[PDB]
Amino acid sequence: QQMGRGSMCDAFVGTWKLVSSENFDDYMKEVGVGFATRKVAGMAKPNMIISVNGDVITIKSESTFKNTEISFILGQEFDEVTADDRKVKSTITLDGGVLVHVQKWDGKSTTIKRKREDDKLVVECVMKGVTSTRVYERA
Ligand SMILES: COc1ccc(CCC(=O)O)cc1
Repeated sequence: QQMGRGSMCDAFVGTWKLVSSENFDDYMKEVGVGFATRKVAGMAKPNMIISVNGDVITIKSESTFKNTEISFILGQEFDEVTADDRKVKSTITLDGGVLVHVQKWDGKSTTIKRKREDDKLVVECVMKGVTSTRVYERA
């Protein structure tokens, strides 16, 4: 093998730590997360590790609430067990410079967008009319 080329998704690669969150409780309520799970999930300050190997992107969340890991190819649906224990069908695409992650379950949908802004990685979680913004910094 040879050394492969970079990609635009390289802007997301690295080790990230959650530094702020807004409206996450309301997001989780809109998603249907129960009280005890919401309270514990809302305290977490995960690290998030993003890596790329060929076509495969891996997003690992290391958390005091729940450790999750997804590996995927852009545009190709996969099964995901979310930190709050939903079993969802997920598709992640790159639209411009934004990773757009759609999760489908039980006739419901939620979208998680991930975008670089200055030195941060901003995550916006959307369920119907409810948005949560989560900001990560380099660890
Ligand atoms: C409730 O557990 C969750 C659900 C959604 C997320 C997406 C936002 C993020 O990764 O910071 C994280 C933890």
